[PDB]
Amino acid sequence: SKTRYYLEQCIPEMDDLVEKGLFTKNEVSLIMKKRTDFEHRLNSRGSSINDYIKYINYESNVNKLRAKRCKRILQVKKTNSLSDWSIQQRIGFIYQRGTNKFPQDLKFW
Amino acid sequence: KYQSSAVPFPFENREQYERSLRMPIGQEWTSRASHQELIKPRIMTKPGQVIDPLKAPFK
Amino acid sequence: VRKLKHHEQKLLKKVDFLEWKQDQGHRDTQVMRTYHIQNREDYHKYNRICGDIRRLANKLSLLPPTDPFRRKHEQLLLDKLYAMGVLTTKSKISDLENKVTVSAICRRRLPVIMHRLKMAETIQDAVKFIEQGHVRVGPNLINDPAYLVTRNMEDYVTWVDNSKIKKTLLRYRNQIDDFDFS
Amino acid sequence: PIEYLLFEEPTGYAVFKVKLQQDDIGSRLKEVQEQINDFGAFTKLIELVSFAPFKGAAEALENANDISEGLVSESLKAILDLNLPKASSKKKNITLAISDKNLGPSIKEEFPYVDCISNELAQDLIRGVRLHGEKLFKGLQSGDLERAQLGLGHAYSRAKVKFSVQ
Amino acid sequence: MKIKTIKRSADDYVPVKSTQESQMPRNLNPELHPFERAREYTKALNATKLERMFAKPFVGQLGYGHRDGVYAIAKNYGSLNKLATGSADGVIKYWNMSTREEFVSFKAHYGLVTGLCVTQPRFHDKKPDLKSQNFMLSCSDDKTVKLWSINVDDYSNKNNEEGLIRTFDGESAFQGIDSHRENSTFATGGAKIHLWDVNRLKPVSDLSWGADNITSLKFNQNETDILASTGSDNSIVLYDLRTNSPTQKIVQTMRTNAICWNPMEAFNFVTANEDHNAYYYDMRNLSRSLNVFKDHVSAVMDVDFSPTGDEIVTGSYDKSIRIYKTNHGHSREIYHTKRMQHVFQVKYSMDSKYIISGSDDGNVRLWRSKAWERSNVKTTREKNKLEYDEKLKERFRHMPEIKRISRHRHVPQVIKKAQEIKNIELSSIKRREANERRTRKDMPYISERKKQIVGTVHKY
Amino acid sequence: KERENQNKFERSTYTNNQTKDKKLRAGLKKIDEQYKKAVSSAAATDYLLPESNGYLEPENELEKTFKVQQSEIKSSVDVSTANKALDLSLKEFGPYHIKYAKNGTHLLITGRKGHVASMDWRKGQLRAELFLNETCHSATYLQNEQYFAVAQKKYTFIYDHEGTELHRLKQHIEARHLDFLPYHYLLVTAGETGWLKYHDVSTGQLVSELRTKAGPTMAMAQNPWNAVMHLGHSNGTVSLWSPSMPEPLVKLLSARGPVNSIAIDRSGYYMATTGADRSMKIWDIRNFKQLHSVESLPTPGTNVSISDTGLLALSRGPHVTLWKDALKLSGDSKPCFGSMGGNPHRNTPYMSHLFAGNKVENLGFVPFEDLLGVGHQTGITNLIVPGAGEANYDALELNPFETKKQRQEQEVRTLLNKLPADTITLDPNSIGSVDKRSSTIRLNAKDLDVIEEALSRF
RNA sequence: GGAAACUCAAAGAGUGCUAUGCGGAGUGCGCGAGAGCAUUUCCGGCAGCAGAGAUUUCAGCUGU
Repeated sequence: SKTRYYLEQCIPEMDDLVEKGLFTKNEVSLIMKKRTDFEHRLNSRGSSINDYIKYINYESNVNKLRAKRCKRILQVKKTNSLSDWSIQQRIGFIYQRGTNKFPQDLKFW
Repeated sequence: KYQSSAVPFPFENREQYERSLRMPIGQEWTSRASHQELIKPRIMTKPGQVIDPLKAPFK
Repeated sequence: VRKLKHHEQKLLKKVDFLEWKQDQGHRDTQVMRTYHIQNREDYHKYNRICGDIRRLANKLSLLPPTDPFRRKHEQLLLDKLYAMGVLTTKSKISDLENKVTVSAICRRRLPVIMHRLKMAETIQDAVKFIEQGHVRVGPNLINDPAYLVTRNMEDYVTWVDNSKIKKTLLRYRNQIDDFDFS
Repeated sequence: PIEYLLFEEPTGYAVFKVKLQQDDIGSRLKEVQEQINDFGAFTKLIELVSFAPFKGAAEALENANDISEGLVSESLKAILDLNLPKASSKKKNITLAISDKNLGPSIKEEFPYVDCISNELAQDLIRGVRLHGEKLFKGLQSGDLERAQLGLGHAYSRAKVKFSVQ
Repeated sequence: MKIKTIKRSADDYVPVKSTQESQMPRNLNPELHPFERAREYTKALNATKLERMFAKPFVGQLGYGHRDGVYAIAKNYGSLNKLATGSADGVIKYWNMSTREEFVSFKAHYGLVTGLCVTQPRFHDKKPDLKSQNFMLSCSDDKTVKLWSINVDDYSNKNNEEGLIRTFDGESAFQGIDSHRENSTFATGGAKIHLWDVNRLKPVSDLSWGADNITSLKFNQNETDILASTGSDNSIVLYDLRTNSPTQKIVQTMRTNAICWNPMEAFNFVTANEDHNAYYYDMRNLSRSLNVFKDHVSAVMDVDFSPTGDEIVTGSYDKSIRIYKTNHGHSREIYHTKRMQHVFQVKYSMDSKYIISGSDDGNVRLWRSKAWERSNVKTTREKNKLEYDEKLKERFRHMPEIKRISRHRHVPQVIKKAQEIKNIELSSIKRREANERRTRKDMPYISERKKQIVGTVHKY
Repeated sequence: KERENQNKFERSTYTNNQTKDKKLRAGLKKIDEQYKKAVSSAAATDYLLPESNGYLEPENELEKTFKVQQSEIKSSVDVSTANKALDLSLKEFGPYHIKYAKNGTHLLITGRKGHVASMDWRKGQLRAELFLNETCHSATYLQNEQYFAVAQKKYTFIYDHEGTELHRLKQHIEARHLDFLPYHYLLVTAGETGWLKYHDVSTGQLVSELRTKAGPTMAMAQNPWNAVMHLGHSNGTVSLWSPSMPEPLVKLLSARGPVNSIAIDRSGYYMATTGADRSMKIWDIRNFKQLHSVESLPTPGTNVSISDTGLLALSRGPHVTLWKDALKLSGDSKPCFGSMGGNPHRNTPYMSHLFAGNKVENLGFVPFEDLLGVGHQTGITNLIVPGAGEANYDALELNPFETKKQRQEQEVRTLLNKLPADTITLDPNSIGSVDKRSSTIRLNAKDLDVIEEALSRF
């Protein structure tokens, strides 16, 4: 199961994002829950581009909430941590996975 | 017949041997990323191409 | 349990969940299906007796060939096993190891001699009848199928009267007399 | 060293990149000749990277004629110089895997920076990709191959035999 | 008062639709997973049992074999699936190893063929087309060296000059060949070692020390100007072609059959000599043969490295080849079959996967190197499992029943008898040496690696 | 890199309280460097485990945790768990011994008269329901729901999934307590005869006919971490045993009189025992030190069971009393019955439940839920105990959503990786060691009267 | 005693299914380049200017 490999690829950014005070563990476990479900639906069998689209949409929304709580709690534009590039680089990674798995639809392209 | 007879060659006494054997490497007791990075052989060849004798440095 | 692959079958040959070594080929199960034995442990309370008489015949053969205690007790045991009908002939003492079987001491049971003299037609039906209480040996009725018979009582195995199977077979032959109430 | 191969289909040309090389010495082994029958282990060898369909069925018949006479046609020229990387002087000559030694020298003349391989290994993974076929493309085409080669077969037969219309 | 329990919720754990895969939620607690050591020990037992039941190393021979017996084999060092093979009736062939048959064959010389290699020549009057045809060459007993073409069919750039593009002639016999892998200069061992290129029909240099023949020789794979040879003075002689001179000689006890350099270390080679062990020598300090691979019973006829540089292969005069790790000194694995006999030339294919063994009964055979692995592409769960229990066998290697299983092979009983009586006489020599060491004042300890050296010119 | 559960994730070694070889030095520094990396990246998983354990708390100063009604928590908990708290009422057959599977998936009930039923309890699924006429003392599952062994009047029988019998054991000439060592595939039996005997149930072999030399075996209990079986005889002796050596490994003397029950913590680190002296003891096991000893509980403790989160369960005849935080090493964590004048340094019990009139013959927790199945005279009851379960089960070994195909594959995987019957050891990390003899440092064959002085010389 | 199912349990075979791995730059090398080397070299800061782009985003300057 390579879904476990992706799911514990995404741990260190949320580790640093929790140890600096912007999320707490009681909700990063919730976003980890939904991320687990998304990764399973993604690299399961009989998957679909709409699953990729909703994963992209959810990760963009948690990126925007990350920036919102960054400028609200820490009152800075960024905290120069690992997270700030990580979340959009894994958005691009989702995009790359979806183009390799489904090069048909020009909408996702 | 389960504990070994002497201390094997690269080590020198039993604290060396047990400090080698102290961490299980299975995917049960260790994570998947630490699994797949803990286990990979020293050589690793690509399956179907001729291996050149190395000519480094200053090409 | 999974009809294992070739390498798994090679890596474990001695596994068998169904049939172990100490089942002895499931002979207790096989002969109790053969003779329709109701309860458990009946095979082994027969096999204890079979081992007991070969132990006693062993000790009697060990005793020397001249003394009357040995010769009287061996002809006495041979006649007792003939009178219980476990044997069929008053044969040699070698048949007390070749011929005594748990199958034979089962073969003198009530439903199997009932099927043997064609009272029922299968031993399951015989246990049906004598569990419903239709048969008797001599005067007294038999309710349990564990009553094995003697050599004497293979002749008075007959149903009770007002047994409606007796009534239906007599009315089949239309020798149904009804003054004798059956 | 087989980096690309070119597969010619009734609907159009396809060019595949080769991710992993097949083994060269044990190529007559059971466990290697069964991985070109397993699809999920044939796709560990071959990735689809381009597919130019024929525009019209007249061009389909024209390309079939040009391949049968071993010539290079212009759509084939287009897909080859789109996909194949230009090399340096003589170091690392790029390599196609085509299906015939008569198509060999013609595209060698059209592309002097390209080398053509048609050996047992090339025909091996060619017949692997022919066997699996339309499952490689994952729908990236406009055409069904059996009916397409039905029409192309009657066309090519008719044009070869000069069957009259009146 | 606040009460909450588990909320198992039956949706994250069993999928909502009947195709997507369920979670395997997972807690890496040592409290959860009870027996670490016993469980992975038994996995190591199962892995050693599985390799002992999957060790099926013989691939197949190639062609119908030779006529008299393979005495020379040369892989080509720039392509994978072809090698040249010459047998001592005179017949040399160019085998393609994919389809397992020859491209062409020839009756090359009258007597034996004693050496052959492959070449990427450079004439000064031609672009030498090394892709549509392929050149080998061979020196033999009838005082001739012949540089030979082969119309190979691997590329299809073209559409004829099959055999014997030129002949060299020598006044004495010849025994060995190898080629400087640049500038088309090759070198022959005969009654005296000659260096010549393919452009002129005379020896460009004599190179010998004195009057002793040169039984074999081999160029280097890197620092290609340097080369080694072995003469019937029981001697190793290194030559450097920049200074155009021999440069050192050691004499050992028994005669060195065949050299092979290292592809990776580039200044370590392996000599195979007639005492029943191969010697991983350095070059810069030729007084201590820095490894001795011991476990044979007869003369070790040739050897070469794997191209990965850490696993070498010896083939010997007893009817068995065996493959050694570099840093052990004992047999990793023994290959033998009943039909192979007096195996003379064993070489290692250029992808470190196959072992080509040319015997004396004619046949040349293929073997796998790792005798339990297989040669197909593997899904990553199989790759992770095989690599996992490979590492696991490696760390539980010293348990005293994993060791007996992973050490158990089946040798032919000739080799079994010879190995055990070699053991009892070696124990006897050790005991009598112990008695003399108990009494006598100064019988100094000599290392096992320094034992076989009987001399060295240029002491420092 | 902090990883607060590193103290949970470390693996200690046989130590001394620096070399000269450079290659050996760099090998060792790479080895313990990757050890630290593997420990840190293994303890970086608690972000990835799905849900936390349940709990309760007073969150006031008036009400307590133990005087909380099952009706109240069944009202305040969700519908699924409130529906899972089943209460079977079976009257005509005897007291009902309770054995769940290793996961929470099935349930085996045995009436002492004749009645054994293997059933799924989450969904109502009859798997095997049989009345065999003779008495059945206790029973258990073997490796799945597919096989269960019942200890009948004398002969121990094992049974298929649908109720057919498969083996009448000619040995195990009687039985009172069965258990199953699951990684070893060993069915272990003990009883009225002084014979602890082990049975390799895969190949159908016997393994050990161990003579106890201590009369009958009043209660046995498996240590789930080193797989030694702890028998508790009539002497008060709790002797713990391995099939490899006949002499009992370690003879604890826990209680006085007979020992009524033993229960081992799932970390292998604590042992709770009740005797007929009205006494309960908590034991360290890895150091063999009596932790603390509740003397004179007001009635003989019938059974003890410890959950998967260290949660003590004591059955006082008609009572069920559960202590949280009772398996520490302090003096606070001694389980008591009263906070004397409201003393905040006592373990007033976590929950308590008094039954009607029925003696509870065995507790037993449910593995991956927050509820314990207690078996009494007139049937079975599940009790909602909110902190009594590992929420984060590991699905690589045992799975409460396991289907048929993965059930077959998981059992054949354990059947290949069955540990042999010899490596049952007092500590599980003594297999890759060296011998205690054949000393540690290796040696590489290089080091293996004046008149008397006048009357010397003669 | 024969027959309905979404009655369940257990095995087997076939068909499928992908089964599926610090950063922009700038700075000198590597034969128009990135496939590596190496970083204070400015930045991933602040407001405004005015050119744009659908309130929030980019393009070049002042101080910083």
